Amino acid sequence: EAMLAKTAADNRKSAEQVAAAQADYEKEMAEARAQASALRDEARAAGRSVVDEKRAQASG
Amino acid sequence: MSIFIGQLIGFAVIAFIIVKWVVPPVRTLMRNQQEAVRAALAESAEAAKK
Repeated sequence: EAMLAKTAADNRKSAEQVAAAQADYEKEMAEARAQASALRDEARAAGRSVVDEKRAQASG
Repeated sequence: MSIFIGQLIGFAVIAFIIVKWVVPPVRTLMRNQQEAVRAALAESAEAAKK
């Protein structure tokens, strides 16, 4: 009986894992994508600020 | 002595009826149980491998 229960639990756990593997996959896929997007956003903001201060100093 | 031969013939008839009608179904039930438990063990192995 314990073996039957263990077999059922193992099938359930395998079904859980074939989904949790992809879940964690996509989770840190999204984490990396968001980090990259934030890096690009801060780079664009830094460039805009740099060009603005260049404008100001050049005008002065 | 004659009753001995009579009851030997009776026991032969009993053995024939048994082996011919009771043995097949009970043997089939035994094989069904053995196959079921073997399948359960195979499923356990497959689930562990999975």
